[PDB]
Parts: sequence; structure tokens; C-alpha cells
Amino acid sequence: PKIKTVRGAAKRFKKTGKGGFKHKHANLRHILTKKATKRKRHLRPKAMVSKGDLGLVIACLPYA
Amino acid sequence: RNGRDSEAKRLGVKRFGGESVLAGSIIVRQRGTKFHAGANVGCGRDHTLFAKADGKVKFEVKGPKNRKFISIEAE
Amino acid sequence: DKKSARIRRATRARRKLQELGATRLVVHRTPRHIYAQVIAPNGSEVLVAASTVEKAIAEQLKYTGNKDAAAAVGKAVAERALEKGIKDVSFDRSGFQYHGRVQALADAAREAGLQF
Amino acid sequence: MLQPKRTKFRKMHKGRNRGLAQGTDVSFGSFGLKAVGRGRLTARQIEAARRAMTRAVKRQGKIWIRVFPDKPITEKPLAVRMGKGKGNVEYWVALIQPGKVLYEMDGVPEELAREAFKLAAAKLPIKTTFVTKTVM
Amino acid sequence: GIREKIKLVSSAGTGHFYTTTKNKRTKPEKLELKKFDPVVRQHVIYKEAK
RNA sequence: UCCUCCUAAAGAGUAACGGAGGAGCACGAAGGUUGGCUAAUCCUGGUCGGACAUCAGGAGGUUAGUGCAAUGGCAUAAGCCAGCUUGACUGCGAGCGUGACGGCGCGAGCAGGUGCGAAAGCAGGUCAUAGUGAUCCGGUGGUUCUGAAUGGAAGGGCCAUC
Repeated sequence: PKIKTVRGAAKRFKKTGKGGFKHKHANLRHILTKKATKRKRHLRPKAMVSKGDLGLVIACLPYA
Repeated sequence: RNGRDSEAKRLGVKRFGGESVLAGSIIVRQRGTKFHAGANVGCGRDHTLFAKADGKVKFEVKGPKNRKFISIEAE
Repeated sequence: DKKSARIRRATRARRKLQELGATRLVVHRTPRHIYAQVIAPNGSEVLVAASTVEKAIAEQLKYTGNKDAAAAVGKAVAERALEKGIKDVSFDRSGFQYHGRVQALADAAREAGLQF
Repeated sequence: MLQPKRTKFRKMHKGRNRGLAQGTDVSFGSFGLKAVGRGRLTARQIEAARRAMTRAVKRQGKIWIRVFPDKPITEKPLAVRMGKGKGNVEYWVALIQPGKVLYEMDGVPEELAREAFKLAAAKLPIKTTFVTKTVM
Repeated sequence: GIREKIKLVSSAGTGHFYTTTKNKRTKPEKLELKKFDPVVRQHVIYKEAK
């Protein structure tokens, strides 16, 4: 049978032109009053997946 | 009733005398001001010293209290 | 001590101008003969000075050490600085409140070309 | 039983006894007992030596003690496994390096001084020698 | 943590708001800081609210 | 779990059921700026008043203080007082520090619009280092971004926040 994509992974990573992956930062959901605007502002833009965990991401979504 | 400790903050001098640095690079990480900002050097809110211009970093002693200063010369 | 209090008062401003690296107009005030000087950023040389202590400027005003004297010195420094070439400067109170003679000298200087 | 008062900390590290003695000269009396060996003296040993000399001199002259314990030593209770924290303080010891002057004395004849110090040294765990105050 | 969180609502029609904390026990009156509203790009009065 | 010192061997880091202590906050001011001021402890005189209230002078130079444990720092004061204020602002951010990663920290400078000062200038919270919890699910406000025949709506997405 063909490989099954990890659906949870497919909802959090998007593939880019050079084979990288972009993901949303993981600290901007709640408990935001006590956070400085500088830290919230920097977490807004999407970021690239690090090299160390890139191999893990490749296995999770081999098709996308 | 002991056994508690805090994660080390990795303070200390990051750039030493006589080596070129880029603008905005951290030179010294410190709790207080062991070294005071000199020329082309800025002091952060946590007393971090960073380069405000590109050049060579040097240390010197100045003032009536012989307190240490960090400067940058455009070389 | 009056001098020690004054130096302590002006130390922060002097250091701020020194690190900023800009020509500064420094004024010294006394019960008579208000002085004024222009200092290079390095602080080692005087670009130009004026005051009411010299006969060249003390032969007109009735009495040295008043509002009129401050305006004359403040004006006097102006054309000298303009003739020299330097235009922008930083005023230094030198621990003197910017209220009376000091203000009059600065007001005369700024309206005479040395905007700051 | 010499012991400090309200020390900053109850326990301290074992450390090491390397180095060389500092107080190597007679400073108060005319005769003294110098330490030849290296080791530590407990408070009990210092008291025992002091009592021996005072009796020997028959409360004649002056006695100076140039060493203070100022160092707690712990000891685990019997039938206690390793770990579970530092042991409780038991006794205080003074670290002695070679050349250290232990006791000083004055106001007695040299002959009587020698036997008095010899009796004290017999109750100490370190080799000792008799010294006399030097002129400069 | 007696200090509790409030919402500062711009006096302008825009829905933008700030969030902060205050102590109702000591300072029960409303808060009327003057802050910058980016929707209208002007400094306006902000009123305290839930 | 987090913070400070030592262990830790003069860069960083470094274990033990090793030795000492703290935090799960507080503050619309204790924040910003402008102006001004400089302690502890002792000696002498003086009603209650007395070793220790307040006043005057002298030695002293920070042994004081710094909202909270400790370390480092602090006279240009970061310590103390007063006026005016909301920069405890929005969109960014060269370049660095720190982590396996998630992440965390510092930051000149640019645009917009503000506060203090005559002005140069300072201000993107607090002398710094603890005061904190990922994702999922769901709530509240804004935004035709989407909205499975069409026009709407429901529901999702994005932004702010619980």
C-alpha cells in the first residue's frame, strides 16, 4: 500500500520552493497580556523548520 | 533541604580586545556594569554592551575611579 | 561647596555632549564678566571665545554682569562663530539655571545665527 | 575546648593541607613549640596539651596559644548508608603546616621550659621541636 | 495574584483595544490612558472595560 | 519548574539524596522626561526626651539606600524630592548572544503618530538577573479572506484577546 501522510503534520507545515518548510510560531495562542509587544510581534511571521528536525518532517509527510 | 540551582546565564566577554566586530554585535554580557560603554558602544537595558559601529574593539581604564571602558575604533 | 555642587550638576550634560561628539557652546557665569566659549568635540581646543572682560567689548555696556551684558556676549559669539564657519552647536548650562543671564545669552545667540 | 562563636556556616569543604606555615616565628613569649610535621589538631588535643604545660609550670609565667580550630569536621552516624546529605558537625580542628608555632611561653627558666614543652608534645599527633625567640 | 486583567477600548469607533492589569482593591476608578490607535493612526483616549 | 552564591580547577559550560537562600509577584505609579538633592555610624549643646524621636555644628565618605533572597552594579547616581506627562505606542528591524529543537535574550536604525525640555537629546516599561505552561478544543471583538447551484448566512481562515 502507498504511504499514509501524517494528517496532523500536513496542517502545520507547508513546503517551499527550495524544499524547506514554513510553520507558525508556537507561543501566540493565549496568555498574551503578560507578553511584551516585541516578542509577540516577532512570533507573528512564519519561520523555517530547523535542520535538525527537518528529517523528522520529511518522514511525516512524504507526499507533500 | 538543599538541592536547588539556577540555569547558568552564560555571561562574560563575547568579543575580546583587538578583533573586528560588526555593528550591533554583543561584546560583553554582564549583570551590572563591570565595563562601561565607551565610543561607538551602546548599553542595553540589561547592561549588555553592543557595537554601534563597525571596527576593532579595545579595552581601557579611564576616569577618576579607574573604571573599565570598552570602545570601538573604525579600523 | 558652590563649585562642587555646580560641577556635579553639569557632569551628566558634559558627558552626554562628549559622547555625542558635537561642538558645544559653554558659558561660565559669575557676579561679573559672564564668559562664553566654543569647544571642539574632542574637548582639547577652543574654537572661539568671547566675554565682557576685554576692553574690546567692555567699552560700551554700562556695567558687566547683567542682562545687557549677556546679550552682548551672546551676540558677540554669534558673528565670530558665523565668520569662523561653524553653524550648529550644543548649548551647555554648566550647572547654571537656564533662567536669567544664561537664557539671555542663549536667546541672543540663537537669534543671531547659532540655532540650536 | 576552643571553638568559634556564631560561625557564618555550619559546614565547610574538606579542603587540603598543602602549603607552608605562616606564623613561623616567636612573637609573644621567649620560647615556643614549632610544628615539624603536617596534620590537624582537634580542640581536645589542644586542651590536653595546654593543661599539661600549666601543671608542669605550676601556674608560673604566661602561656600563649597560637592556633585556633575554626574548622568544623563531620562524621556519619554508625550504621548509616552513604548519601542523604552532609554529616553533622562533631568536632573542630586546626590545620597545621610545617613550621607553625603551636604554643608560646615566657617567664620561666629555659631548663624548666624544655620539659614543659616535651610533656605537651607527648600529647600531640604531629612531630614538634623546641625553638627560642630570635633577635630579629 | 490579586491583580486582574482589564481591556482598554479606544474612544474612536475602531474596535482596537489594549490589554493590561490593575488592582481594583486599591484603585477602583476607571483608567483613561491616552494611547495610539493604529486603525485610525492617531492618539486617542482609551477607556477601561472588561 | 524558575532565580542568586559556592562547589566549578582566573573564557563558556560542568554532577551528587553536596553546602546556603528565594520566586508563582508588585506598580497607572514604584513608568517616561525635566529640574533639584546626597547617606549609615559616631562626638558636643539643647524641655518633656530616656542608649535609641526632632534641632544645630563637627568627624566620616556610602559601613546607607536601591518594593521582595542573593550576586554584580549604582555619584553623570540606577538612591531621595517636585513639575508636566502616557514611549508600559503601532508597523518593522541591520547585526549578534543562547539553546538538539520548540524557543529565549540584546539591539542601532527607518516610517507613522506622541510626552518631557529653550535646546542638544531621552522615552518601544521598572538597576539587571525569578514572578511562569506548548498544542488541541472552545469563548469574545474586528476583518466579504473564504463561504461547496446562485444571493446570503452558518462554519472556517487572518488579526487582537480569554
